Amino acid sequence: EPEEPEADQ
Amino acid sequence: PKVMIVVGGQAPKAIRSVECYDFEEDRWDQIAELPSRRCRAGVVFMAGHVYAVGGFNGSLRVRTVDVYDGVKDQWTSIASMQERRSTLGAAVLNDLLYAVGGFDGSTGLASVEAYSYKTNEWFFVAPMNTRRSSVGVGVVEGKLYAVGGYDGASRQCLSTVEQYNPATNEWIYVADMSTRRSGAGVGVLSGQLYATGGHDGPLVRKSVEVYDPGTNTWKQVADMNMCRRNAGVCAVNGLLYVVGGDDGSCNLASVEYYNPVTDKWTLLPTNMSTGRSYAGVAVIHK
Ligand SMILES: [Cl-]
Repeated sequence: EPEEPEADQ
Repeated sequence: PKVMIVVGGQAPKAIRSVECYDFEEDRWDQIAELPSRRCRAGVVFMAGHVYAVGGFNGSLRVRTVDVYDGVKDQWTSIASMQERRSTLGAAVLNDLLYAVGGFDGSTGLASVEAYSYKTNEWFFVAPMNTRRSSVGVGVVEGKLYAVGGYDGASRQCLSTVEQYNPATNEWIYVADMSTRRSGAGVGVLSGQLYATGGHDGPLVRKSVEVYDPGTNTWKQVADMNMCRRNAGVCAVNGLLYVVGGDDGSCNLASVEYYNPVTDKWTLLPTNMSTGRSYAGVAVIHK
């Protein structure tokens, strides 16, 4: 899963 | 003599570090590290102890919960949440610790759960009307507020604000903020609810607005000195402290505090030793 916060994906 | 505790964060990866700012001595010191690397956790002071809730370990979102013993300088594990939550809001209302929204690695959460330290158990309460990750929370006059955040269902940073009453077990919308704020630094000072900074997509804010529950009205107050999102927030001695955060690129080492009487933001005279974002913050006695 992407490591970034959701808002940054 | 109070100190400010800053728990985990990104610098620039998830860290174990827990720092303490000593107000009277104007000095940062390391205290006991978290058992594992953590950022994007919720932090609260409840019934004499600091709690650290959920977050992200650099690879996975977690449901772990730890409590800090200042006497022994030791973290302990307590009951894990039902859901993995990262970038959640954490608040204390009637001696229950509420874990609000967040992100579990796949989906943003509208769900909310509450923790009793007397029974060491988590249970669900009513879910929010909107899923909210990077959500700030605050408690005023027996109500819990969820402020802004990010809704992955609509892919929007949010200006909406919801209010929870444990007596009704219901969330309702209250007045919208003037501006969309995901990752706002949210806190309560003298009965007022503050929404500081945050972002809307690539646009990070230095603006601040404040909500009076008695009038259901938001008003703008002075800008912070710096654009910040994902800053930690705590209130102490009539002042609102905003700690670290990022501008979307750099993690900030600075701290600034708001005086609502003079409507001024002032930088702490001594920065943290390194920039740090998505760190939770609490104030305790030394
Ligand atoms: Cl996350």
